[PDB]
Parts: sequence; C-alpha cells; structure tokens
Amino acid sequence: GFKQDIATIRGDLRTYAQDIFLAFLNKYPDERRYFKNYVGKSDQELKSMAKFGDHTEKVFNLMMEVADRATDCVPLASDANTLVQMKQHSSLTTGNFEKLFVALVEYMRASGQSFDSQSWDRFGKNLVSALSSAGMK
Amino acid sequence: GFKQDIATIRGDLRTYAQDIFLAFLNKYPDERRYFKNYVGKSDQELKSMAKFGDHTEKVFNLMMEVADRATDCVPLASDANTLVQMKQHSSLTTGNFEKLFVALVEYMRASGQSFDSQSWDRFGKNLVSALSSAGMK
Ligand code: HEM
Ligand code: HEM
Repeated sequence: GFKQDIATIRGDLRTYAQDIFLAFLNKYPDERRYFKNYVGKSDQELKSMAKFGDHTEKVFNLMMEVADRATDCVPLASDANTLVQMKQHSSLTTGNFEKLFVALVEYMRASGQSFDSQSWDRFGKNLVSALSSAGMK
Repeated sequence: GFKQDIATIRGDLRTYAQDIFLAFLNKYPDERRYFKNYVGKSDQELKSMAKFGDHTEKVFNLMMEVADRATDCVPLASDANTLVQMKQHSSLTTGNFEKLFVALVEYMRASGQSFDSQSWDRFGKNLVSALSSAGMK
C-alpha cells in the first residue's frame, strides 16, 4: 500500500528518484526551464552531472517524509507551507506539481514493482489542494 | 460515499441526530450520565423537551461541519481543538468519542438508507487521533 511504497522507494531512493524525475522531465520537457543546465542532455548525461542525482535525491527524501507524515494520503498543512515558502519554489504554480505526480503515477503503473499507484495519484491531488490552501498560485 | 452521507444526514438533520444519539445512549447506557437532564426519560419524553431536539441537532450540525471540512476523512486539527476546548466537553476522554462513533457506524450499517459506513469509522478513528493530539485524555 501507500505506506509500504514509501519504504520501497526509501530502500533504493537515488535510483527511484532519478528514474521518476527523468520520467517527469521526458514527459514534460518544458519543465527543464526551472532548472539550470538540464536542457540539451540525454538521461545518461543528466545522471553523470555533479548536482543531478544529489538534488533529485534531496527532493525525494523530502517527498517521502511528506508522504510518511500524511494520514490517509492527506499531507500536513505545515509540509505544504514549507514547499510553498522555499525560495527554490518561488516561480512555481500548483500545475508544476500536478505534472510531477502525473509522471510519477505513470512510472509506478509501468514498473515491475507493485505500487499502490491510485494512492499516489490521490496524494498528489491532495498535495496540490494543500499547496493551493497554503497560497501557491 | 462520505460526501453524499453528509447530504443525506443534513437533509433530515433533526431525525438522524436524534436517532444516532439515542443509538449511542442505548448501546452505552452509562454515557447518559453526562446528560443529566435526560436521565429517566423515555425517548418520547426526550422528544418533548426543547433542549433535547435543539441541542442534539446542534451536536450533529457541528459533526457535519467537521466532516465536510475533512479531506479523505481526515479532520482539521482546528476542528478537533474546538471539540476539546468546549466547556461542555471538559470531563471527556477520547474513549467517549470512540463509543459515539462505534454506535453511529452500527446505526448506519443497520439502516435501510445507504451509507459509506467504513468511511465514518475511519473518520471517527482520525478524529480520535486529532482529539488526542489537541490534548484530550
Ligand atoms: C512534492 C514535490 C517536491 C518536493 C518534495 C521538492 C523538494 C525540493 C527540495 C528538497 C529541493 C532542494 C534541492 C537541493 O537544493 O539539493 C528542491 C529544489 C528545487 N525544486 Fe522542488 N520539490 C518538489 C517539487 C518541485 C516541482 C514540481 C518543481 C518544478 C517543476 C520543482 C522545482 C524546484 C527547483 C527549480 C529547485 C532548485 C533547483 C535545483 O534543485 O536544481 N520542485 N525541491
Ligand atoms: C464529534 C462529536 C461531538 C460533537 C460534534 C459534539 C458537539 C457538541 C455541541 C455543538 C454541543 C453544544 C450543544 C448546545 O449547547 O446546543 C455539545 C454539548 C455537549 N456534549 Fe458534545 N459533541 C460530540 C461528542 C460528544 C460526546 C462523545 C460526548 C459524551 C459522551 C459529549 C458530551 C456533551 C455534553 C455532556 C454536552 C452538554 C449538554 C447540553 O447542554 O446539551 N459530546 N456537544
């Protein structure tokens, strides 16, 4: 289920985090504009950058804590507030998160590993609603 | 589902509030001690007492407000704090609330009417968690 999925991802986190984030950037290549130096590179070239695995791992470390502090796939408002107030996310709107979760759910459905993909879709929807409640445009 | 149940109960709030509150007292008769004016009264005598219909409808109106503001049956912590800080609830513990929700779910499963009874049991569990976080014993 969703709670065990968090342990699945945590057990091989840099591999899942890069694979999911690459699925997001390949599904929505225009989203590369929020990052620096990601355009113009294939997946293997991104994975050998200095910063790419380390930053994607940090993103998923935090995503999994948000998911673990949730009840029934509903994140805490304080975790939504932190994501809205991070200076690194000052340019974003909730649509950027919904695209990330659409790609994440598609990855889980396609994978050989069992995941509770419907609960990740619901968690993404609930996080978008919480980000909007916390004031993201 | 749970959102429709809020509308079903709302639509005839006096009748459902009285029926569920009496199901509570009749399953857990020791709970009637907290309502000193209802001691020794039949159900029709209760229904002749203005405060009984008025105050039970108010209880259920507030429950429905808390249920409608929940996300995926997870209530707001602010709503749990209201219920804990009410002077009328000074002497209670989370087990009183657990009893009410066991009776409410039993009533739903026995009724003709369709209800998403599993969701009301999970809402009751999540609400007792939030009452305890908000300082109920
Ligand atoms: C629940 C979803 C997300 C979480 C948990 C999250 C978390 C974080 C974290 C922890 C960092 C710090 C990375 C570091 O400095 O090492 C970061 C940076 C950043 N985030 Fe997010 N983020 C999320 C979603 C998004 C989305 C959807 C976008 C844009 C489409 C985005 C754009 C950015 C950018 C531009 C940075 C700084 C640039 C960089 O790391 O290269 N984030 N994020
Ligand atoms: C989610 C569940 C509950 C809600 C929403 C709730 C709500 C309320 C409200 C709105 C009132 C004020 C009624 C008025 O003055 O008109 C009230 C009074 C009161 N509540 Fe609750 N209550 C809940 C659970 C409980 C439980 C489980 C108990 C005890 C076993 C309890 C014991 C009482 C008592 C003793 C009063 C004062 C009686 C009166 O003056 O009518 N409540 N409640």
